[PDB]
Amino acid sequence: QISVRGLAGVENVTELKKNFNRHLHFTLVKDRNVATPRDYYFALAHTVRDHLVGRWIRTQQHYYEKDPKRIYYLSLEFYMGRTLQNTMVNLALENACDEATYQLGLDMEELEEIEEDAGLGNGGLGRLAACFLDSMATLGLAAYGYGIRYEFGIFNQKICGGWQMEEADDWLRYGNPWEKARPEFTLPVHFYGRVEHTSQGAKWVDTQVVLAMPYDTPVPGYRNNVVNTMRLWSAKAPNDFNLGYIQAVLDRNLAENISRVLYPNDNFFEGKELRLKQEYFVVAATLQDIIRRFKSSTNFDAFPDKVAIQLNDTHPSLAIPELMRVLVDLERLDWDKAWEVTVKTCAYTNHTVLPEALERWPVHLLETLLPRHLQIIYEINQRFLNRVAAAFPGDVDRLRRMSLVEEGAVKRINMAHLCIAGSHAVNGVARIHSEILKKTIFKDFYELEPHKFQNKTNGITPRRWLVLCNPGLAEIIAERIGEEYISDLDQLRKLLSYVDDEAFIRDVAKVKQENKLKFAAYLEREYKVHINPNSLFDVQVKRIHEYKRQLLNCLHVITLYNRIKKEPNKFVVPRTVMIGGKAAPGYHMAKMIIKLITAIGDVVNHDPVVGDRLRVIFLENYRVSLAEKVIPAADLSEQISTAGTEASGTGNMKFMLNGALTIGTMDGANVEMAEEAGEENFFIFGMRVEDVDRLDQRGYNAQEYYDRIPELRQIIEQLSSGFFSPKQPDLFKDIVNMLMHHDRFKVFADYEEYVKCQERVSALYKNPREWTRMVIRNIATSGKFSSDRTIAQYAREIWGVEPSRQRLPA
Amino acid sequence: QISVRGLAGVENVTELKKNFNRHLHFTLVKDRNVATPRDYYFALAHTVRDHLVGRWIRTQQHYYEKDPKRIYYLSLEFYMGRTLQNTMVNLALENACDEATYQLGLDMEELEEIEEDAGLGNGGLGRLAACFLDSMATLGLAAYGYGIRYEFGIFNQKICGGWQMEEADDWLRYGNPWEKARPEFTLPVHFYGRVEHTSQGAKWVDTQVVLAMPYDTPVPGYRNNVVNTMRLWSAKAPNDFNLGYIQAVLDRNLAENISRVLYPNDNFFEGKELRLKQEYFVVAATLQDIIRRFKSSTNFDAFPDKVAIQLNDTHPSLAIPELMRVLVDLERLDWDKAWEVTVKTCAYTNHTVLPEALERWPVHLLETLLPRHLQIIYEINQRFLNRVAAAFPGDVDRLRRMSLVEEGAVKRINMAHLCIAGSHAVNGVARIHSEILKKTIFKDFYELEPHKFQNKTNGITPRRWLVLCNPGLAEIIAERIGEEYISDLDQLRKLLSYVDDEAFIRDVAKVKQENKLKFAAYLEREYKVHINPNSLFDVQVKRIHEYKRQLLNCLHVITLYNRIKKEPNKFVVPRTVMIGGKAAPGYHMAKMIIKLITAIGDVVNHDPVVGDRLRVIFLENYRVSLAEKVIPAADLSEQISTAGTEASGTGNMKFMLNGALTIGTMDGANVEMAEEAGEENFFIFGMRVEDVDRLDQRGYNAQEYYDRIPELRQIIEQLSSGFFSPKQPDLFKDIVNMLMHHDRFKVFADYEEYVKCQERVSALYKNPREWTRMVIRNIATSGKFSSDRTIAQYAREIWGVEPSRQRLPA
Ligand SMILES: Cc1cn([C@@H]2O[C@H](CO)[C@@H](O)[C@H](O)[C@H]2O)c(=O)[nH]c1=O
Ligand SMILES: Cc1cn([C@@H]2O[C@H](CO)[C@@H](O)[C@H](O)[C@H]2O)c(=O)[nH]c1=O
Ligand SMILES: Cc1cn([C@@H]2O[C@H](CO)[C@@H](O)[C@H](O)[C@H]2O)c(=O)[nH]c1=O
Ligand SMILES: Cc1cn([C@@H]2O[C@H](CO)[C@@H](O)[C@H](O)[C@H]2O)c(=O)[nH]c1=O
Ligand SMILES: *Cc1c(COP(=O)(O)O)cnc(C)c1O
Ligand SMILES: *Cc1c(COP(=O)(O)O)cnc(C)c1O
Repeated sequence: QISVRGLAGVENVTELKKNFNRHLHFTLVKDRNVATPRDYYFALAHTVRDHLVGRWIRTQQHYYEKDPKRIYYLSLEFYMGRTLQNTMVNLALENACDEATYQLGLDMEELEEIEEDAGLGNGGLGRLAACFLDSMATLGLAAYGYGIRYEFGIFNQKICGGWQMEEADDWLRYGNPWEKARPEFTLPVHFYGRVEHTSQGAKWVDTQVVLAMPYDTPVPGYRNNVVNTMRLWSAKAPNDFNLGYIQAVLDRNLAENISRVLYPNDNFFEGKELRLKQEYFVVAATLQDIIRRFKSSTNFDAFPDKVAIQLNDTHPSLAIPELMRVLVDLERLDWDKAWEVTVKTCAYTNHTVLPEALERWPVHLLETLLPRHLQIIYEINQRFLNRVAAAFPGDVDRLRRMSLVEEGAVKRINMAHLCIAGSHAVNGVARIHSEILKKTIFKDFYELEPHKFQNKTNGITPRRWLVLCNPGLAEIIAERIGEEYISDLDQLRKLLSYVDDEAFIRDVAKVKQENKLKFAAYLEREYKVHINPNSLFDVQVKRIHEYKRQLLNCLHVITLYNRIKKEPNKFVVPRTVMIGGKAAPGYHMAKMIIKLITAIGDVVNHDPVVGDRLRVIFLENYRVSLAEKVIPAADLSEQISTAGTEASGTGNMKFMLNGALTIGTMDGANVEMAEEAGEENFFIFGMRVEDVDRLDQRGYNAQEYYDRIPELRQIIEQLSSGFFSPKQPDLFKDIVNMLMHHDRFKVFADYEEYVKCQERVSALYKNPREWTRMVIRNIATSGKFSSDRTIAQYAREIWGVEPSRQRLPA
Repeated sequence: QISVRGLAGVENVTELKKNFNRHLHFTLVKDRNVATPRDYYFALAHTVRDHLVGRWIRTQQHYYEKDPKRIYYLSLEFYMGRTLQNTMVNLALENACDEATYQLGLDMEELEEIEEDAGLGNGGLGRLAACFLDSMATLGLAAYGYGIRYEFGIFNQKICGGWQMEEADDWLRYGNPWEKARPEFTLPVHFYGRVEHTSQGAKWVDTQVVLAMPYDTPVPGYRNNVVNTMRLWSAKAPNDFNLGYIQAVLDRNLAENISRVLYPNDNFFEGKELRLKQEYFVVAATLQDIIRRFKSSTNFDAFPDKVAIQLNDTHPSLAIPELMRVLVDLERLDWDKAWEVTVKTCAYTNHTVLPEALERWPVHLLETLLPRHLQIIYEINQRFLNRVAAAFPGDVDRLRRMSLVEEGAVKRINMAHLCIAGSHAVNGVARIHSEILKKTIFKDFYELEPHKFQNKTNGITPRRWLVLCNPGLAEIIAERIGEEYISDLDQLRKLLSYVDDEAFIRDVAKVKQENKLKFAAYLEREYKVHINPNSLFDVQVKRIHEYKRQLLNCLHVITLYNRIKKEPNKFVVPRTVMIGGKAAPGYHMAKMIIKLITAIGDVVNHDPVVGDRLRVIFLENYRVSLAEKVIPAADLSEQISTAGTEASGTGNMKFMLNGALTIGTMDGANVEMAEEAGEENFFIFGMRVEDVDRLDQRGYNAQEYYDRIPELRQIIEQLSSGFFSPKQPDLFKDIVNMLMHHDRFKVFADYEEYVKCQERVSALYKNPREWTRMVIRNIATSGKFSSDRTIAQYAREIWGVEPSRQRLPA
């Protein structure tokens, strides 16, 4: 059909068809008379999977032969989404499979919709790991992703009566064709017990054992025949576990609960024991696997030359003391030598400055669950503080500020401090974020070891986020500059010479319209809701959180509604406001925000006077697969976090690459995006980080804005009086109270400039040609945000390895 | 290699090899450089499995087309054992696979030892179901086995310090290549709730729902291209289950625990709630599946003409009231019509007369868990008793004796009475057992409905129990009479004309010697224990239970030991006494018996004076795979249960078919075996059922035997004084006390005749030629004990269907 989707050769199509029929028969044990669409999806999945195996086996054999330095990316989250289309894209099998299935009388798109998302993540942090795996494979790095195979991923979100309802994500119900269980590589992990100090060294004894069984999933690079591995551990009880008889067998669940479910929190630390067990479980199994592979290549001096461990936030921070435990207690290295190896091996990536999101574990928890690790952490702290004391003699407050151990009600271990002390590199995820780290929360550390601090601006993979989800745009682009940009996104800059090209301007606008039509149809198909495809698609999709300020968006929507009701026969650019995202189960304010959004829609969407000029829709169950549908259809991307709170953001990059203009604050990567495209091509508004600090020093008083802005006052009175909740007048009292008395994110402070900026957006939308030319300027300068660029920087500046675009013999 | 193992054609061997390499690559994702023996086993299993699929699909399509009457065998146990070799045997692929693997540089026998036993049963009852499935497929019956897919089967038995230790049987750890999950056919099962009586009919509401997911396993008939299905249900929690959030997800285990583990009791009823849930779970899911298939063929009058439900004991007895519930409550049939259909559809098989083994559920349990079923059971009882009252006016005691409801401390439901009332056929499993049923426990029922009572003597499949485990014997037999006997065991009678054939006598004896050498080697391989292959192999393998009297065997062993110590230089036929079997975890006396056996061995096996003249070995972890090894190597089969307690026995039949002579009581099938071979060719001893009754009427006093038998007295004094337990003098006080004061099984009463009979056995063993001729007379008359004969009788006399030996086009 389209160029970028590969060739549909005569031989290959014939081959695909026979293997499809083979799997349907032998693998699924069905015939065309009883097979259902799901049966067909699996037949196709196994057929495509077969094409991965050969490359997968030789890639791993290749690394064994050449023995390059290995990169281990440790993360408690891998937000993978669907795998079928992505695999076809990277193997250049899309058109061939589309043709083969077509000839078999099947619609491949219909089959792709049957696959369950691998929702092993919460949002940005988990998606970043997924994009990174893709880029590492595309750049020929010998990388391995290590995590946990959660039986239940992020919950499926249902909206009932305008409220969020959660239901288990039983994603493995029908089986996972992509994974390969490797029970032969099962490893033991220890918990509890006590420490015994003998003649030579300490010993961790009387521990409870839980087995870690690995499941391997292939990670194909883009058309380079490289297939890396993502290894996820599953918890298994030993067979002598607890060994009345029946009860002993049933109690095995206690041990296996470790890999049962993903904690649904985003940017919020919950110090639960089960979460701590998950963190140590992944770290303990992974390190044994790493050391085993290292020895199968005694000389731990070369360990840092053959191994790089990247910590995705502090979740896997226990890798530092676990590595020390193994080297000191088991391998018998002297402390100093062990510490040198550990620091040169580990690197830490920070993703937030919000205090409530930082991991600070109570000492009594570590004391009971991991007694040996607590001792090692105290020793690390002692030696670290001696260094601080020697560098800043007499600065006693610095000593208490930098300590890994926090004193107070209950003593806690600051995992971020542990990571900085035990890593040779610490990085932020966007320039402004990395600078804030050095000026605020990690200032003392930066002054002690300035060389450790770096920046690695985030990125997204252009395979899934352009070619896969927006083939139409990928096609018209390839028509002008070729296909090389797919693995070298900087080439998009060549599109600048087409900004005045009437043919291109028309094609870009046509693709957007088609995407919007397709999405508008989807909304009626699976959700039954009518929308006007000619309206401006205003969307904000991301997890629900006060710092992301979905509430500011709500204030604007209500403002637009009140303005229409005031002057009904006045023309206004039609808009479809879409907001989607999940709220953590115990995050009350976040759940109230969801209810507010649906409540607004209930009023706005049924007001005769408004007509099709304004619609407010809440996108249910936002996840990777849904993102791939709504992002290509967006006109306006809402990135309005309070300046200084969104470390980077990545959804913002996905919208920019897909033809949507951005309205946002100078926060996270928004700053670099505007810098790349030019501020004139971005809709920037609101307080800058410096402005927020000035307001805090002075004291934020929301009452002042309420008193000076009539339109704002009206909205607050509508909320308090029950205008949006007739049957429950005080339903939103908590929201009004927070906004008026304890809003940490200054929603009112950016209200005026936001509304004004939104007016400028509507003004531009009225001029199709100029709107599209600005879009072209954005797409053309989005190259810097490819995760390929990000990974190349990690490789050269942190891991010490050179990326490669060389194909492997298939 | 050998004839009965099929042809090793040039084309097929080449084909097998390429498919083996294909699976190793694509399925297991490995190469010859990293593949382990387990990897090779799986490659072979998938290769053989492929040969089953084609036949499996067409067999099921065949039944759909011809729509014959369907046979549903409901059982909570299916003791399948290994599947690889059995599949090769039934498909005539053994020699081809042996050659193909040989050419690949692999030893197939070594690979077969890697497969885990599917130990979804406890013993005889579970093994009978497995043999039956095999015979039903071989006889072309449209049969389906329905049970539960236990995550953990019968526990693995370890012997530590002479004591039984139990460990979880994690048989699915490495995956099960034979099964095929069918999540698309998942069905809901209800529990708890309450009954609501509305205008039209009652309704079961407010129930808790548990999903039943089916897993299908193919059951190949012997070389007839028929492949039936064994469908096992697995418990799954609904996704809205219990829907803090984390806890709700973890609590899903509560619902899924239903299919977690097999209750390890044998001939003993344990009224636990979880067991009741398992029983209803299998019945509820199965009946919905049956009705669904029936409708896809409104006219329930023809239901009995298209469906037959066989209840393996009372475990699935809830099928009777569940069928009534569906027909009355859901289909809206009038009670009388529904009852007619139910009775004509159901048939019940009883397997014991021991009071402690009969299921008698407390009403309060049924009341809480299955309120609607309790009501239906009371109604059934009411109408049944009205019939009894009309047939035997004024006989009030008969009414209370026959009631389904037992009064007393706590009211209970007698499930056996429920089964008789709701079934058109009730059968025992051996002639003597079926007669005892009519004269004792079911006497009142027999007098009311004599036509319902039948006998169906048990049998074993000659495929697994001869061809598979003893190819050597199968071969020399085929050499003389051909291969037809494998599916027509009665033909073995032709071997009688060879009883005086010197060549045959020599071959039979040679095969036994080779089997014994192979087993003697195995004992040193996996268990490190030296034994003399020239000694008489005396073995008793079966679950440990007081009624089976392993204790009587122990008394004989000690007697032999004391006699040797008394006259050391006197010649005695060398013996290796082997006893094996598992004890239920909470069966104290059974665990003490195991300890006694190892204790005896500890003394006997290390006494210099005894030498290699006597050895006592306890066969650890007796299971199907071990039975296939030890039975072909046995010389003497111990079947010594107290007359009237072993309903039938099946191990006895396995020994007879494999060339071992039998020493036993006139109990169960032993009676018919001796009748077939001739009492002169059997070693019968002890009390007959009539003798046991006389002793009970008079009162059994063990003291009398102790006072009159010096050798017996000596043994009891050795046990009481600590001769077999130096460090723990009173260790066996419980055993001595039971034997002397409350032995329900009269061990002492059969001691004298047993020892005398054993002397006659030793006398015959000294004459190799005559021992072997008697063996030939046994093998030649074992034809009646083929489960093919048993199933043909069930088909014609109970299910109303004709068996067929017609091949299906492959
Ligand atoms: C799961 C979760 C909870 N919370 C809040 O944490 C506060 C301090 O523990 C509580 O008082 C409040 O009720 C919670 O909704 C958040 O802010 N974000 C979150 O993701
Ligand atoms: C601590 C934390 C950060 N992040 C996000 O990680 C993304 C990838 O680095 C950033 O772009 C985004 O700004 C962050 O808020 C999450 O999603 N969950 C989290 O718990
Ligand atoms: C599991 C089990 C228990 N028991 C006995 O049941 C008796 C009555 O409940 C108990 O007093 C005794 O301690 C048990 O060992 C048996 O006989 N057979 C068995 O299979
Ligand atoms: C009640 C019951 C019977 N049986 C056996 O079933 C076999 C097959 O019918 C018989 O040969 C044998 O005599 C019985 O004791 C068991 O194994 N477990 C049991 O719980
Ligand atoms: C890209 C992505 C995110 C991150 O979006 P932000 O707006 O940066 O928070 C979260 N969820 C999904 C499903 C995503 O695809
Ligand atoms: C045949 C068999 C049984 C039944 O043996 P009996 O002596 O009749 O009780 C029990 N266990 C296994 C493993 C068997 O193969």
